[PDB]
Amino acid sequence: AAVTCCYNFTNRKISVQRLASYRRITSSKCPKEAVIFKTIVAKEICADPKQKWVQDSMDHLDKQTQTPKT
Amino acid sequence: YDYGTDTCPFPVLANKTNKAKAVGCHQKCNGGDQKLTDGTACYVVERKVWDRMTPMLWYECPLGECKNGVCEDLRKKEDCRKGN
Repeated sequence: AAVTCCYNFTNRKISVQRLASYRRITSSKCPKEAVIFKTIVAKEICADPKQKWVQDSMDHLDKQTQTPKT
Repeated sequence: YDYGTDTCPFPVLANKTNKAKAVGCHQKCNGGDQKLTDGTACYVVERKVWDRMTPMLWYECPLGECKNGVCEDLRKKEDCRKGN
């Protein structure tokens, strides 16, 4: 399941309305630790774990998964 | 809603060193050609072969070095596996 690496990060914030899910690259076998966002049209975008918007976006996605409303 | 052509995750193979290496040196990314930086370590392995490699099992991979998005053959082989 860990068969890709991020070689660069995006340099712009993704609005959270475009975001569907995320995966973390923590493997020391990759050049750098990364966050991969999957967007609502299934694009996979590498992002810097140290930027606030990346951290805020994971928080927001986790809250949605945890409190769905019927 | 565009994203840079260098922002896609890239297929890799792990080895007995501490760093995995790229499968080839280019791929389609966000409508353009994602070429890895010159000098990046890579394996001369086609994505279509990589797609069907058995995970976990050790293969012998041809080592290479990226130049202008092509993994140039270094005429050397090393242990490689799919799955980090």
